[PDB]
Amino acid sequence: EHMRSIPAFADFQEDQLHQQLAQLVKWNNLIARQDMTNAKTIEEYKKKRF
Amino acid sequence: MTRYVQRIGERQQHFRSRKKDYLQLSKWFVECRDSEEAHKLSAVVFGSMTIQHLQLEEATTENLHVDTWDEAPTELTIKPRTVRYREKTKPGSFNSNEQKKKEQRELYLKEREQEKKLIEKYMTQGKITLSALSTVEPFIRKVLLSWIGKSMAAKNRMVKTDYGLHVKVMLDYEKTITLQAEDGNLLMPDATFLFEETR
Amino acid sequence: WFTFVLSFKRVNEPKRELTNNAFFKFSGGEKAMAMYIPLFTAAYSRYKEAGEMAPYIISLDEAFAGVDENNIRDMFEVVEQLGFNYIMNSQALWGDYDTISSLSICELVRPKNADFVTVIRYQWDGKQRTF
Amino acid sequence: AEKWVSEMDKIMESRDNSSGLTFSIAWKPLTAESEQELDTKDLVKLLQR
Amino acid sequence: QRVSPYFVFTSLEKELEDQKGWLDEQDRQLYEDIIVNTVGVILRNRIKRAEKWVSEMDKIMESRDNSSGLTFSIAWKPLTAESEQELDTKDLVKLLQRNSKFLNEDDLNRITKHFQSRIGKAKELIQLRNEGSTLHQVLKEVLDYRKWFTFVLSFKRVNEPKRELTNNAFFKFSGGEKAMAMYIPLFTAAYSRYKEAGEMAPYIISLDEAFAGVDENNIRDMFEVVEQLGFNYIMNSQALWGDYDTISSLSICELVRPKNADFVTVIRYQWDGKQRTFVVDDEHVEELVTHD
Amino acid sequence: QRLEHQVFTWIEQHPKLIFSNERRQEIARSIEGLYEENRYEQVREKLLA
Amino acid sequence: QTQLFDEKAIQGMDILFHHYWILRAEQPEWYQLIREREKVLRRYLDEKFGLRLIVHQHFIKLEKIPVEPEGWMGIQDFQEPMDYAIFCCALAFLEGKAVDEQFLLSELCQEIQADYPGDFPLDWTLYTHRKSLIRAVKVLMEFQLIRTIDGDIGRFDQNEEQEVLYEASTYSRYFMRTYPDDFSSYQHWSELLKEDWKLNQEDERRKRVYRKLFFSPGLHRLDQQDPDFLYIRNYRNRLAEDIEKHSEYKLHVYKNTAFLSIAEPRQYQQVFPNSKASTDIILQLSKYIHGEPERFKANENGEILMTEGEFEQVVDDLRQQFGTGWAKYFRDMSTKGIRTELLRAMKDWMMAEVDSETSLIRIKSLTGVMTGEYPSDFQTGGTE
Amino acid sequence: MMTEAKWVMNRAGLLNFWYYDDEIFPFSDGKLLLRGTNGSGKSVTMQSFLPVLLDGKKSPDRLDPFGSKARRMEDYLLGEKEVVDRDERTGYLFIEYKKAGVERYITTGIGMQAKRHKGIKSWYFVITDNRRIGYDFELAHSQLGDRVPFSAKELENRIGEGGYVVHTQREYMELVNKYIFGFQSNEAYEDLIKLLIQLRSPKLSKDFKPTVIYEILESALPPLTDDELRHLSDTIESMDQTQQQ
Amino acid sequence: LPVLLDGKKSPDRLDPFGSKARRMEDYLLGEKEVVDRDERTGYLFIEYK
Repeated sequence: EHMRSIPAFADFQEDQLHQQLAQLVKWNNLIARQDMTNAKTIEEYKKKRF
Repeated sequence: MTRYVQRIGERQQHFRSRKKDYLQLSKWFVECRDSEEAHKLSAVVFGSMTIQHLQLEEATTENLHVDTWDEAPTELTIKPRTVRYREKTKPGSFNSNEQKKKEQRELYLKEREQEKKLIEKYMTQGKITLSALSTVEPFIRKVLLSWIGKSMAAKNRMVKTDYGLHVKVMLDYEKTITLQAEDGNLLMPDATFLFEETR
Repeated sequence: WFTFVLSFKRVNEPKRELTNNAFFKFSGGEKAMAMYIPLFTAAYSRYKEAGEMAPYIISLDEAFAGVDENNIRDMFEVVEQLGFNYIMNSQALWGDYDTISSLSICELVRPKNADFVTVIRYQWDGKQRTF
Repeated sequence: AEKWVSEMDKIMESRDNSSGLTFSIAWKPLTAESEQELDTKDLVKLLQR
Repeated sequence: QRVSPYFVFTSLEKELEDQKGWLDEQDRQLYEDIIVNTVGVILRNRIKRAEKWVSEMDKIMESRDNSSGLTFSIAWKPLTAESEQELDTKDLVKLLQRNSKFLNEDDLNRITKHFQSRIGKAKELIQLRNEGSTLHQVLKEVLDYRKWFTFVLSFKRVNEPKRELTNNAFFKFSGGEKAMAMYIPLFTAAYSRYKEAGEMAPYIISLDEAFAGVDENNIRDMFEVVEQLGFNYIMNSQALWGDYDTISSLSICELVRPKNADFVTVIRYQWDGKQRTFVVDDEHVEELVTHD
Repeated sequence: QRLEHQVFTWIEQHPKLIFSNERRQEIARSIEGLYEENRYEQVREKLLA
Repeated sequence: QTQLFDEKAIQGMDILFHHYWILRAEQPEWYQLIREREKVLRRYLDEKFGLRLIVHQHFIKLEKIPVEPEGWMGIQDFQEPMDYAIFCCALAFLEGKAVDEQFLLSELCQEIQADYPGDFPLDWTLYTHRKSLIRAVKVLMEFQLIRTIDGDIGRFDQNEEQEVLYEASTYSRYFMRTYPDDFSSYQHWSELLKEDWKLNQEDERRKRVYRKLFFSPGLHRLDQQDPDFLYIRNYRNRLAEDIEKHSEYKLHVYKNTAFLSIAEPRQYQQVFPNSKASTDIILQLSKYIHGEPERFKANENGEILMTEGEFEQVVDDLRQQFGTGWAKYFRDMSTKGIRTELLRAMKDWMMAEVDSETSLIRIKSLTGVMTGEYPSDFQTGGTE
Repeated sequence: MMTEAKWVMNRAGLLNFWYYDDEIFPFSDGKLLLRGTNGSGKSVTMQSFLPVLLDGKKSPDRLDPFGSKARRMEDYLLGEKEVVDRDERTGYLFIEYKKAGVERYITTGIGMQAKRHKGIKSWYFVITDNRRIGYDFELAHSQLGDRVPFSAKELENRIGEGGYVVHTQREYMELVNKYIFGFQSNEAYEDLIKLLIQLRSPKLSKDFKPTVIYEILESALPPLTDDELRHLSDTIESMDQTQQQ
Repeated sequence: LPVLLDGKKSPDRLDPFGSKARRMEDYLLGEKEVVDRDERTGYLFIEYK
């Protein structure tokens, strides 16, 4: 959302976003963990959203 | 954090189970060939969510030796299940008794107008004395007794007619006077009264 | 060991037991009559236990709570019929009731809870309507 | 006590009232729970000796 | 599982060894102190607000003059405990009222000590109350500050000493004065409360048969007080007519449904401070005239 | 019910007509019992009456 | 601190009775109030009934165990044994879910199908099977055993692929009372009663009578020499005094039946008569039976005997007199359908039983307690 | 001068409630003084208006003078069975506010349906568009015969457009606070009303010495909300449980 | 009454049941709090004809 709000990345691809996130974590730059509780749409319950 | 340490303790000390029990009961429900039997069995398992009983109006004779057919039964009037009488879901009208309410106010105010005319008859240039009225109406007797009570209870010597006409009381106590009316006689000390300008 | 049971019979009705529901069906005057005549009859019988010259006395404070103006008239007729000698007090009652053969009154005034009391005296004789 | 309530009942029934409502009173003896007890009325019956 | 005693003994040895490493009493005390300290600050905030409220109550009772030659004032203050086994709340309260400016690390430690004593008292209460009520209830009782302080109502007649309102002191009042003393706290509470309210609020009160017995002059005075405060009210009575000159204007309604009759008849009067006419309500009279 | 609303809006559209309250209740009732008691014909028959 | 049985105790008792159990999160006021008298109530329950009541932090439940289970007692929303079987399977599933765990409806269907212990398989492709599971899930959600917010199973009705996201709530653990032995030793449900009464040997008869009286609208005399009914006669009076002090009821006793009446039923209470028309027709039938005691001879047990044919004639006769005022639902239904429904209904309220084989109808005297009719001006307008 | 513009109460109606067939009462400015023999409803009436009409809680305790649960509001709505042979009614209560120093009126009223020992509905409403019941708005259409009180649906449509209609006491109370009272919290409004019930309770008229007042005041002070104790108690209970384990 | 019938002035004779809520001492003296009169000497007499 906020990358697209910045004009430089209005066309930001979210698959590329998650690729970049995984690369950063792999680059010892970020952390993440799957959400355990907060599902509202069944898809959220499915998708292990980090 | 404290919760987690507490959880470690409970993990050490906890854990029960009852699942398999369900399975025998489910199998029994398989054997339940009719749903009434099944309801009965379920009631065995858990019991009734509620209870069944009938409403009545009053107690009856406690003849243990007699049965209902001998008894006169509880005859009921049944709101017909047809609109053919009146079968209602939407609200009803208020009776609109404006006639009766107007009549009631009229009659009440007319009684009070009679009482007001009576008080006026007894307002002698705005003063009243109990001894001068040794013969009195029942209403005026009660009004004057209320005046005595109001003036003596309230050291302010204030007194009120129900119409808003205020009254302040002049007093004197060495007397024995009698008061006659439709109901009974009373022997009392005397008092004097004057009217104020809250008219 | 025992319990008390009251029974009520409205005119031409079957005997019963004086439950709350039968009470609610009463009118104000019937209600007052049922509650207080029994009590004063209890006092009367107790006095029957008493000697011959005893004045059968009863009392009431805030006399005749929840009773209609008519049966209060009735109460003083009933009292006369029974012959009680009584000392009653009441905040609103005035004792000016035709059924009273005779009755002295006194008014105590102390509104200010201060420690003075003002005393007014009266008397009443009633004119029971002989027809 | 029986004498008191008996005289009570006689008085209450004899005198008629302005309300048209008549009152009568009685003492109900409790009933025995197990057969080792007496109904209180019967107990009083025996007790009168 | 069903295992031999050797396995269970070994398992318990390892587990007790692991479980024993989780915690230490010092960390327990530290955590308890830091949370209790923030709770203590919260309690301080509640005490300060309540103190301002009591100041307002006294201010409102003091800021007018009553026809009886009397002025009222109310006061709040912490009581002294029965004994020091309860560490008397008055010391802690003194510390709490102590200006932050005047505060110092020693006083902070003392306040924390007081809280520590209270938590120990809470646990002991848990043991004595074997009823099994949760620690939350015992805490909510031990720390409820409203029980720690007490009110003292006071009146100062013209050129007479200010006094504390004990029952006996209540008796020193005249009858009307007694009525004011009893029925003023209510007005001052409901008026301060409305002052707490927004700018839309109408100052409402409701009096139920009040003052039956009070001499016409004094109920007059009661209405004078209500006038001074500026209340709007709905009052009901069996004999009260509301023709007292302190009432600037007023509407009196008489209910009628006599003898069990099933319809209620409303007879609407009016008042203007001097006279009470018979009102035929204007708008509804015109409505009766028009609708047909 | 909506048709009933329309019916009494058809009534309420002719102010020169003094449909008393009783006839209005009659109409109300006749509508309330449609096809269980009386077909529409008895309703519009009374309206036409 | 000395509590006494007052309006509050009666209200708490009634709330416990007329609901399966009370949940703290929704009825906190009732829970606290009940808790306040819980002391007097436990003693009292033991004294009169001998029933146990477990009150814990999240809920309170009264194990209303009947003396002899009856069809109406069970969860009425359920209509087949299969519904109960699916309910039990759902319970097993909740045994498989940790507290506050979230599971999909599809997973629940799959595990229930896998575990289902019957010989004849459960298939989710059918409509009826899906309806049974949906009813089970609705009852589950009613007790907050499982919470539900995403979608609505009702679409599952017409779309088996439908999905919803459910969350297993804490109450699943505590829902069912305890069965202290090896449950398998309870080879048949009758063995459960032998447990509850090995626990109630002390003055078993009084507790039996109290349970029978309080649960059922009435208690029917087994025969002319029923020991229980003689027992009831011996302590009818002490029961009446206790009942007047302690409850809404007013006792009635007859030669072949005994029952409790209730004077003022609240919103939450269940009572007969009620809105359902079938009670009205039952009452009309009661009056018709009352009107011919000699043709329909009440037998010694207070019962009135009629054959299915005789009953069908009666139903036709009733449709003739009062049928004009019946709802179009019954007016439009054949005699035999009305017969089946009314007889099931009358069984639910224990008014009568239909012998399956000989078709004999036994109408209990409790049926004869009450009779009903339409207001006279309409009765003359309908069928004078 | 005033602040933003204070409300004033001048009118009060009833419609088919109890024996109150169709009654209304004007207030001089914001003041009114009912009178009549005891047991006639001068109290039931006042209780229905205040603080009942202020928040909408209708449980027996608010109406009941003893504070017990002897008689419900429903009983009043339906009336004594010995007098009215009915087990279903629909009653309307309402008050009509005017903004002091302005010509703006906000109305608030309750609509109830009760069936003798069969269950009581309730719906609340508040009008804020300056419509007045009885001058440019009405509550009972004469259609179908005489004046008939609006049923829930017609009233919901008619107010819904110009004012709000709500079906839960909480929401109604929040609305009333938001518009009329402007309390800095809904809880504070509830506590004020709690104080008001005590103010109204008749022990005042009866008991005359101070120690009653001290208990009343002490009860007026706002206590510890469960959250603040909740954190500490939860932590301490968990820690002591761990120690015991 | 009934105090002057026999003379038992104890609170049980004053209270409608027998409680000690209100006491004879204040009745003789005048209430405790309202007045400082901790001592007095008095007489009470009724006359019968």
